[PDB]
Amino acid sequence: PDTLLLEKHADYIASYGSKKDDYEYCMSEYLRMSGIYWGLTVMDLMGQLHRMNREEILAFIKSCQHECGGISASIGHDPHLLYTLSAVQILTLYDSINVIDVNKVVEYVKGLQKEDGSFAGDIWGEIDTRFSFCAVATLALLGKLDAINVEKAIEFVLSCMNFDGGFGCRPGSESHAGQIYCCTGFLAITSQLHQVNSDLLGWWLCERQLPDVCYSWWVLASLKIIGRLHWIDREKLRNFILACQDEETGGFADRPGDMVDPFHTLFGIAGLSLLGEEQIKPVNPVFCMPEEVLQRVN
Amino acid sequence: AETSEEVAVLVQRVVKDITNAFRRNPHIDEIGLIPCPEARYNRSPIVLVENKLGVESWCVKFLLPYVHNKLLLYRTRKQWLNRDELIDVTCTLLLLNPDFTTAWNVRKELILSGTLNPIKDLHLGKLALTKFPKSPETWIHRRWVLQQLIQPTERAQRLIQEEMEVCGEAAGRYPSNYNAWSHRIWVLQHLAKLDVKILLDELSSTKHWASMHVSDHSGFHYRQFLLKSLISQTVRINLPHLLEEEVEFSTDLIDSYPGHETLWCHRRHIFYLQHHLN
Ligand SMILES: [Mg+2]
Repeated sequence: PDTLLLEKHADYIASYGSKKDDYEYCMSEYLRMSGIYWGLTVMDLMGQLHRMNREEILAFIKSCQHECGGISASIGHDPHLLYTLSAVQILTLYDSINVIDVNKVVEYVKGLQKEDGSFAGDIWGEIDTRFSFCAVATLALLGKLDAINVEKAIEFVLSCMNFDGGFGCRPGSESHAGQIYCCTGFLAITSQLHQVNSDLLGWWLCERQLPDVCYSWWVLASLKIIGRLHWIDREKLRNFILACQDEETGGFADRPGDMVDPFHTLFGIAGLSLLGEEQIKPVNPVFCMPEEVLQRVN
Repeated sequence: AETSEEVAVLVQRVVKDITNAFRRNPHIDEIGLIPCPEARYNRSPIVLVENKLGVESWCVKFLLPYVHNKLLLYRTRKQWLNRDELIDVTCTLLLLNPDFTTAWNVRKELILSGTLNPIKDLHLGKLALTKFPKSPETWIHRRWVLQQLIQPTERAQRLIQEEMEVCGEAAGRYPSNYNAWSHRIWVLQHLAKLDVKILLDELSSTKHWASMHVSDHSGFHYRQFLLKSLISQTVRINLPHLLEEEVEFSTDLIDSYPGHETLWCHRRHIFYLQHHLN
């Protein structure tokens, strides 16, 4: 119903890794680093991070950093920028980034930037604005953002801004919500949010509609970053999100009545935290983390 | 004990059942997965019709994590693999899980070591797109391969045409396939370098598609990209006339299929291109 009970949601996440599907998580092992960060960030949002095994995750992350500094999605996989971000985000939640070699991660990210300011995913040089965001975000959490040429980085992302006001992966590519989420987040960290038309882009996001909660989170989070979030109906969306829930098992699916996964479960929980939920910690739209974590003492 | 040795023989056997499947039939349209909970005694999990081969579901439940783990043993330098072994394990892993990035990276290391033929990955990736037309890594890897083939020649122009056909099919299996169109754009920018001859042929070849595939904002962006490039390549072809024809072509589609907002915004952008030349 209209119940916003999260106790059965936290139980779902913690008991999701107990299901004996030795084959199923074997195919998704190329995402398990992000998959872990996913499940972890909402347990922290619900204040149930303690129901997840921290020690076994810290060991897993340290075993995923390679000699080049990069971090894999899992042990034995090739290091990528995507799962370098996820790993750093996790270690930030646990107040322990010194688990891994901080300098080498910076060194690895720095050596992925091109002369046009763009960033590559791995050593094989795939160009995308997602990697531009993954780079700046990782360095931000490390406190080593000036380790790269920020100017050229900003220059390249702005060059991916299409006529729609939206952003693409590479210059000339179509405007997409996923790319907008990265680029808006990119400009947010680089303190260059004035470079984008808050009104034009806002009208784009609200008008655009369709994994659909990817799309849903990317729209919601961007609007929060933009500052023009109120241009969408809060209440009508909140109840719609509660419909994507699973009254039996728990978690969120992409659509009401579909299979639920930890991934879409986040932005179900994280989305509501952007809508103004009281029972859920204030989530950050950029880093997709609890705002409480983004403040340290030493 | 013996069980770990039995599965080693079984896996070695079934991967050759697929290898010899491509040998009995080079022309393989697609790759499927037939539902079969438990194995049949004298029956191989690899079933082959005239142009399509499928794999029984039980095989993947047992043997996929074996091939998966064996590749990780190679990456951790705990168990080395031969040349033919590496091109077999990656081939099987990517025929079922195209988003396995590490598996793609292995073939990259083989391609430029003279171990693996780059053309094979174009064929391999082509099969994966017939089942997973959205798969990012398949497109990402393909771009890497294409950069190794060129580094326009006749072979270069043949290569681009091949990429155009696999971008048309991948756009047909799913509407507004972002990764399939963004790859098509990438080809024109890097392999064609915005050659005006190809750009004109693309406008003429996507006319029929645009008529059928309305509400495809991704496909129409390709149209906008072709026009924007032709403008940038001229700083022979009546440049304003192309904008005249496009705004009229947009109107005829609105008159025929009204209510489509993506189609309306497309013409709105063509108007901007006309004011830019002013
Ligand atoms: Mg904290």
